[PDB]
Amino acid sequence: ARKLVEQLKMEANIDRIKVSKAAADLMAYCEAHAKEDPLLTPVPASENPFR
Amino acid sequence: RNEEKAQREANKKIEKQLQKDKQVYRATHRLLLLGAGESGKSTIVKQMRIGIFETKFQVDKVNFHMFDVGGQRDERRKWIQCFNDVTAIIFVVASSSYNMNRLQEALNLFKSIWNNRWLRTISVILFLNKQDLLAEKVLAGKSKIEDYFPEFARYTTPEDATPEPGEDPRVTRAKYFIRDEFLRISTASGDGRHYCYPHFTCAVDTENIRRVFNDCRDIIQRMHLRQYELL
Amino acid sequence: GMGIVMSLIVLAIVFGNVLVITAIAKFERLQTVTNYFITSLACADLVMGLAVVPFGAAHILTKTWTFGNFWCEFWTSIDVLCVTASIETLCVIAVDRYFAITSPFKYQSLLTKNKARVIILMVWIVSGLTSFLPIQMHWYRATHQEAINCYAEETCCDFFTNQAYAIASSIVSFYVPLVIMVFVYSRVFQEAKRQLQKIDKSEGRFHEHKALKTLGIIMGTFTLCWLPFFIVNIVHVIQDNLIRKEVYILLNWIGYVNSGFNPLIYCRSPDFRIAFQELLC
Amino acid sequence: RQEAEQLKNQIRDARKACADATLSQITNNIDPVGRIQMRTRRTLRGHLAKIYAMHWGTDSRLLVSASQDGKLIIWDSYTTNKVHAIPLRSSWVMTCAYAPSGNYVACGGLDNICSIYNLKTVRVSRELAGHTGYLSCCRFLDDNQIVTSSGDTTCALWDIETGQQTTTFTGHTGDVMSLSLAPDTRLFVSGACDASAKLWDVREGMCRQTFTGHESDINAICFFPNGNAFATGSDDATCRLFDLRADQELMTYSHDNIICGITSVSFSKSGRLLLAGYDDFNCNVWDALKADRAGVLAGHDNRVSCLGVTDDGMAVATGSWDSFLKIWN
Ligand SMILES: Nc1nc2c(ncn2[C@@H]2O[C@H](COP(=O)(O)OP(=O)(O)OP(=O)(O)O)[C@@H](O)[C@H]2O)c(=O)[nH]1
Ligand SMILES: CN[C@@H]1CCc2c(ccc(O)c2O)[C@H]1O
Repeated sequence: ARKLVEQLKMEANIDRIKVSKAAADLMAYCEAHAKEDPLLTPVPASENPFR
Repeated sequence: RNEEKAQREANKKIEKQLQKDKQVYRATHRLLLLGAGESGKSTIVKQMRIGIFETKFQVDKVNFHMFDVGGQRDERRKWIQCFNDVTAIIFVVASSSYNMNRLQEALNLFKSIWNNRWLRTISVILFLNKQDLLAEKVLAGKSKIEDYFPEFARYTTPEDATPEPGEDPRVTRAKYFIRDEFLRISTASGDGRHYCYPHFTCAVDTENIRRVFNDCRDIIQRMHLRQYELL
Repeated sequence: GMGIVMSLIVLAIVFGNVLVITAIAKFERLQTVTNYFITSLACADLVMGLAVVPFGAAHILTKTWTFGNFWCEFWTSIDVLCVTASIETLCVIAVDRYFAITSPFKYQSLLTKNKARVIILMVWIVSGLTSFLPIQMHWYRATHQEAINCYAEETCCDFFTNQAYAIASSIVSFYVPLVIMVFVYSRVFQEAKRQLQKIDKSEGRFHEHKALKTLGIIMGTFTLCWLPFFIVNIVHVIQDNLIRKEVYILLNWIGYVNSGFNPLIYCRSPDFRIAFQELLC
Repeated sequence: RQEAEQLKNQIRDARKACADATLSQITNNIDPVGRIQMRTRRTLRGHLAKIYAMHWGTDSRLLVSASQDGKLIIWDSYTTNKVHAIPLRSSWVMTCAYAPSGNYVACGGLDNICSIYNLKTVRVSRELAGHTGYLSCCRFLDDNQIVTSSGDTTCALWDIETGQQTTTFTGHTGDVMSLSLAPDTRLFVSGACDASAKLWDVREGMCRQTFTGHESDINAICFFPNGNAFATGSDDATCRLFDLRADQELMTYSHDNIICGITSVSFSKSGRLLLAGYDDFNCNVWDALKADRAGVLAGHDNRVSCLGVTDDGMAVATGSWDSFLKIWN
């Protein structure tokens, strides 16, 4: 069980950030790349190769 | 412009080959071989012969293909979802190992197999192997089924039994108790979509390859009868 | 009066057949070899209920045929064609069930989507060959004076035939596809009883009416609808002044109603119920 | 050796200290995406039995699929015509992959072997052996090295040229069912049958983090486009979004009227929509930042087992046990 204790020790010394910053980063990314996903925004049929 | 023509030609060739492959795919019947340890599964497959294993055998111009899985051995079974389109499942259990409990473990495995959500419409062919070790243990044996299986005390032989000539009543009682202990689980939640076909086999037995044929024919006939609302 | 009843019959015949055809066409899970025969049967019933019933009703109510002789002959041809194409399909369905049950290991090879089309086309060719060929040609015409007098006029369209055609068409349409159906369903009943006996012997202690009910419904509706007419058809030709025209027309119209019952008999599976619930519901 | 409980309590308390606010509180004034309706554009037929896997090409044009009749067919989505058809030695296959360079195709199955095929030569090029259980997934890390996950609770990083395992990853208790690679192909995640997902380092070969949200087997795992989050789907009819930096989950996606399992999970280009396949014969479209359903993808007559989104995010493909592939847009 020495390996298990060593692994738990390794995964306890990490640098964590508050989840507010993580949520802000996710929202910023989603808003920044929101105009370049054809599924979310229906593009005209001229640019659709499946028509 | 010629690229479309070349693609169409390749498509035509591929569809032509798939047409030939479909016939042989529909012709064959697939079986799954599943048994616990020390059952006598290797002897059974060897006598039909004369992380996976495949066996071809043809009976009366019908192609049967049987699979044995040995590479993946665990109490948890996640690969069992892949076998929901087989014709039948062959279950091999050692009848004489009621004290070495192994029989209870086999019963639990059968109960788990029967009630799986993906195996709702799959029948089971049951082979109760080792018919001579059981006879030796029952006739003039120190051990008795009473201690290991307390329900045996109040069990009576059914009046419809057809014993083989010359065998004692005691071995008949033991054999029929073991068979009904599986039939009780089989009949509880069948709902008419799938049945169980119990058999008695041993080392010197030459009709098993015909028994599988007959059972598969019965399975298909019953399925077709039920589909048309006649059974 | 009777107009309401005839309109209701026409609507009932059209609605069920159209619904069945659309349900088979729209969903790909119903595209099975067995469902091609049902499609052909539905096509025959729809054509009959949309072509021959309305004009026959108009002729009965008006008591005078207001179309030319050519349209009378064309109507008779369509009537015979549809009637004789709606029964051989039932025979084909019965034979398919026979093969499925009695030969389970060879059913896949025997029947293929290519062979079903050939069988259907042969059935329709044999059907239309006995209807248009001896009616557009005047081989079916009678000889007595009433027949000639009605043929001359352009306002009466009645069915007058000789003995040979009245026997041959009846044998082709009804009597041949009856013995086959009887034999097939008897064998199917025997197989069902044999299987039920095995189940009872094997596991009866822990635990033949469904088959009887289903076969009874299937055979009884067909025999009751089409049997009396195909006896009086021979009868009124063997000896005259025996069957009145009114009884002949009544039994003939009783036969037509069988087209409104086929969807209620051959399309009762749960898959068809799901299909009918998905659309128009 | 009972000190492990103290370590687990310390980790749990450290994680709970960072929970300043929920994701829903942060994302509460964002306007919803509204109803999203997609209709089938193509339908591909030709598989004799049920389909277990598919994988889009990097050109957003070709794709590969695997079925239980033992055959791999390479399609052409634009012109819905077949290009290749490879028969297989063993007819039980559970996964397939398509090389980033478009030159190779891999497949594994119930036999404990991963096989690769040379498309531009179609014959077997290599066979990788060493796993003691069935393969669940495989992904081409490069044109020479591949990472695979197996049912013996291990993952390996293979070398195609020599055919020998280079690195072995251990630490799961139950069967490993899926994996996904980061966009930079430096770290990958996996989901096991002990209801736990782990983060692995490819170069070093050690586990960095562990996530313990789900209560049942994890069938599918996907990776956020940013590279700092991932989503998993399990048998308890829930999808959970975790986070690498914060080291705990942020949101759960579930509805009270659904009680079936989940077989596949995928994201979109922006990551706003999360697409998940279910056992209820259909697929659902979620809102990643608000946890609200935004559409249904119905039309399959059997359970959905595969799901994928193109590199340019033009279309989504679904495979099912009905032996049909459908393209949605
Ligand atoms: N007397 C007798 N011996 C049997 C019978 N069936 C199997 N055996 C013997 O049991 C021994 C062990 O069975 P094997 O078939 O070798 O293999 P196993 O140990 O059952 O495990 P499997 O390989 O899974 O069958 C063999 O030496 C067989 O000869 C039987 O019906 N009667
Ligand atoms: C005008 N009604 C016709 C007359 C004779 C006839 C019918 C149907 C099938 C036949 O084989 C027939 O000979 C009837 O529908």
